[PDB]
Amino acid sequence: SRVAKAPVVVPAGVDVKINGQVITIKGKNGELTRTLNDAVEVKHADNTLTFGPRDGYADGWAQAGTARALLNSMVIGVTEGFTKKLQLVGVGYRAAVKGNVINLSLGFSHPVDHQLPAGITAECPTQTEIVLKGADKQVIGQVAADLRAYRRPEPYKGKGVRYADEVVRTKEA
Amino acid sequence: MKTFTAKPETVKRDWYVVDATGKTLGRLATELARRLRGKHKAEYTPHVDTGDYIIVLNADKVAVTGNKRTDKVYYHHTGHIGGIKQATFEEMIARRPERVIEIAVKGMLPKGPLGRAMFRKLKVYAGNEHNHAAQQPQVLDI
Amino acid sequence: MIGLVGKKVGMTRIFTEDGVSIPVTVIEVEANRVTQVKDLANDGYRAIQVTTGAKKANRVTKPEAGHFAKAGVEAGRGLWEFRLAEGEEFTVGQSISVELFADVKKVDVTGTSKGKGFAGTVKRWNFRTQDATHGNSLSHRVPGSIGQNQTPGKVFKGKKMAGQMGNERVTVQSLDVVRVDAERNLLLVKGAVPGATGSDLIVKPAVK
Amino acid sequence: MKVRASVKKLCRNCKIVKRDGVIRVICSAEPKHKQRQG
Amino acid sequence: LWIARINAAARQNGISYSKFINGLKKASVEIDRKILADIAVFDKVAFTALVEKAKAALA
RNA sequence: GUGAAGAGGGAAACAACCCAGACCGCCAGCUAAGGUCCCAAAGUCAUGGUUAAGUGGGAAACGAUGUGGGAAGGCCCAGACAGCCGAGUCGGCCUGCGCGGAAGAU
RNA sequence: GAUGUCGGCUCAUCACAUCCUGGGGCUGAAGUAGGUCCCAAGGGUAUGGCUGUUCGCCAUUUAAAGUGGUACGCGAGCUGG
RNA sequence: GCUGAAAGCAUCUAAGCACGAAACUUGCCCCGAGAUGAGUUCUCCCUGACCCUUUAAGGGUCCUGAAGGAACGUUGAAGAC
Repeated sequence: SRVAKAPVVVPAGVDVKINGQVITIKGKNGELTRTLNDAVEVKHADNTLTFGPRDGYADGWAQAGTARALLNSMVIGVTEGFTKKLQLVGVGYRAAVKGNVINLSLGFSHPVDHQLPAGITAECPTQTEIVLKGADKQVIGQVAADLRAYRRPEPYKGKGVRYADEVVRTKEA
Repeated sequence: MKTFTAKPETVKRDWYVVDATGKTLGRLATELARRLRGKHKAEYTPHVDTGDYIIVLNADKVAVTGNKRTDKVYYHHTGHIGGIKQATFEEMIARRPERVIEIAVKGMLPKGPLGRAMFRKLKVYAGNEHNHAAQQPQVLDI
Repeated sequence: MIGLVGKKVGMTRIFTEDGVSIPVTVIEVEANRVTQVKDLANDGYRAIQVTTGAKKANRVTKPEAGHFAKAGVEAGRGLWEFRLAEGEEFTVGQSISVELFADVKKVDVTGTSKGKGFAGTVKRWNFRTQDATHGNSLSHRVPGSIGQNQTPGKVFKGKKMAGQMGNERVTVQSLDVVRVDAERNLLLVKGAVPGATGSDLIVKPAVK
Repeated sequence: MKVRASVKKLCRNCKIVKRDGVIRVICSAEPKHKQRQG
Repeated sequence: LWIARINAAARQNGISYSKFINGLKKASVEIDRKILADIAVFDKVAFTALVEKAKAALA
C-alpha cells in the first residue's frame, strides 16, 4: 500500500524487459529474472516502474508491496551488489579459500569443505575472517546462514562463527 | 398392450472420446457414470445395459479444489492382521494416475454383476494418445 | 554384472602356511553358451539367455531343437537368464568361462535346499516342549493354544503351524572367493551353500 | 518452549504471531518467554 | 420407470421433466405418464410437437 | 399419546419418535412427513449475503492483530501514528460465522 | 430344559498415557552426570530363595527388566497347588 | 532458518526458497498372470473326397491320426497319497 505507491527509478545503464508476468533486468553486474504473482500489474512509464492491483483478487495491495520491494532489490543488485562479513572466535579456528570451495577447521576430528553456488564469490583477508560478494540478496543470505550453522555461538564464551555486527549475550555458571 | 422392454441382442452403442485436462474430478465422474449406465436414452431399462463406450485422455491433469491435493487419503486393507495401508492424492497421481478416475467412477455405479459389466466399457489413459482408431470415436465436450 | 551356472561337487579344506584351515565348497563351472539376446525395442528389457552342459539327442524335442539351431549351438541341460547393466554387450553364439571371476572378491550363491517333508512345530518353528512328567496327558509335543475367546473368534492369517519344510529356493550372501582355477574349470568358495551333492547352482557377484 | 492452553505476553519485548495455524509468543530479551498453544 | 423415460426424452429436446409437466398442465393437456412414455419410445415427431406446445404455454 | 392388540411412508439399519388408521381388484390422477449431483424417483432452479476450518460431518472453563456488520469517543493541515516527512491513527462497547484447548485398544 | 470362575504351562495379537535405543526446545545447562516438556510404536524388553499364590520382600545380573485391552486372552490345548 | 508485504518499522508465511529422525515410500530376500484387466518373446505341427437339410459358428459317411501327451516298467539326497 504505502510501500507499493512509491515508484522505482531505473538509473541509466540498466535494461528492463517485461513479458506477461516475467521480468528481466540487465546491468553491468549481471542479469536477473523473476515471475510475479497473478494479482499485480507492473508498468514502465518513462524511467520509472509502478506496481498496482488487478481487479478480481482480494489481496492485491499486499502482493503489490512485495513485488515493489523485490524489484527495488534487483535494481540495486545489478548496479552496486551485496556483501556480507563473517568472523571466527575460538582457539585454533581457521578458514581458507580455494577456487569456489571454502575450507574450515573448527575443532572437529574431520575438516569441513563448503562448495559455493553459482554467482557468489568469497575472500579471506585473514585466517579469522570471511567476506562474501554477489548480486542476489536471498542467495547471499542463505550461504551466510549455511556457513554459520556449522558451529553456532555458544553462551559461556562466545565461541564459533558469527556475523560481524551481531550482539552475542553471555552468562556465568 | 404391455410396456416396452429393451432386448440385449439388438441394442446400439457408440464410441466417444473425452479430454480430462483441468476438469473437476467428481463433476466429471457423474457424467461418465450417467452415460455408461444409459440414463440419457429413452430406451432405458433397469435390467439391461444400454450405455456407450468412452475413452478418457490426459488422466494425470485432473483438478481438485481446496487443500485436497495433499490432504485426501485413500485407504485399504490387505487381509493380514495389522495390514492397513494408506496414500495421498499426490502420491497416487505420481505412481498410478489412472486409478484416481477409475475408483471415483466405480463408486458411482450399481453394485452387482450388471454394474461390473458396465465398468468394462471405460478406457482410461494417462497421456494424449490411444490405439482405437478403427472404432472411429467422436469428440464429446463435457 | 552377469553371473554363471555351475554344479555342486562337494566340500574339503585348504591348509595355509601359517597354520590355518579353511573349509571350502568346490563348484564346477564349464563354459556357458549364449542362446538369445533380448533388447528394449522387441522385448522391453535387456537380458541374455544361456545354456550349459550336454544332453542326449533322443531326449530333445523338436521345438527345443529348433530353438538351439537358430542360435547355432549344441544342446544343453537347461536355459537360464541374466539382466544386463548399462554398457554391457554380447552376441549370440559366444562362450563365457570362469575367468570372469578372476578379480572378484565376494559372491552370492543360489540353490535348492534339501527336503524334510512334513514337519512339526518343534522342528519347523522352534517351539518349546511341555512337561514330560507331572501329570501331562497326551500333550508333549503339541502346539498349545491358537487364539483367543469370542473376540475375535477366528484364527489370524500367517499363524505358525505344521507343514512341508525344505525343498525351496535359498540364497546365501557375501562369501569369500578362495580360488579360481581356469584349466580345470573350478571355483572354490569359503563356507557351506544350499543343496545336495550334484545339484545346480547360480553364482553372481555380491550385491552389498 | 512452554506448551499450554493460555498463552500471553509476559513483558514489553514479547510479541504474538500466527504461524501455520498455531498461536506463538517469541521474545527478543528472554528465552524463557517462548510459548506455543497446544 | 415411465417418469425416467420421459425425463430422458425431454432433455433431448431441450427441457427438464419438471418444466415439461408444468407446461402441459398450463396448456390443459390431460395425457398420462404411461401414454407419454409409449409415445416417447415409438413416435418422436409427436413428442417434439408436445414439447413445442409446453414451451409455448410457458413462454 | 403410542406399543401391547396396528400393517403402509420417513429417521442408513432401529416395538414405544414424526406423517398416517390396510373390505377386494387396476401397467389412472392429487398430496403429508421428508426430499430433488451419482448409487436412487424429482431444480447441477432464480435473486442478495456469510464461511476457507472438509467447519458442515462429536465436547467445557479459558486463550488469541482470523474477519463481516452497527452506535459512540480521544489526537490530526496552527502538521497526527511509526521510523530515521505529508494523510490519517488510537483504545473500548454491542452483534454474525470460523481457530486452539481435543489421547485407545481386529 | 447349564455361557466350568484363582494361579501355573504352551501359544499369542492390538493401543500409546514411551522402560531402552532415535530426533529436539528450556534450565538455578562450565565439562562428566542430571531435571522438565515436545515428536516418535521399527525392533527389543532377567534368572533364583520364601509362600497355592497374582502381588510383595530379599540375592545376584541387564541398554532396559514399560503401562493397559483382548469372556480380569487362552481347560472340545495340558495341569489341579 | 533466508528473502518479504498486509501494518513506511518488526515479522520463518500470506506469494516464493533451504535443512530436518530406527516412524512413511523404495533399496535387500521369497511367492506371484484365476492380474476373468486371464499379459510378452522364441521355436515346432496339421495343405483329402462326398451327401442331406428346416441354409448355419448346421448334421452325417468314407480316407487320414501329425507336433506332443498319458499309461506301463527300473527308480531318487523327491515324498502321508
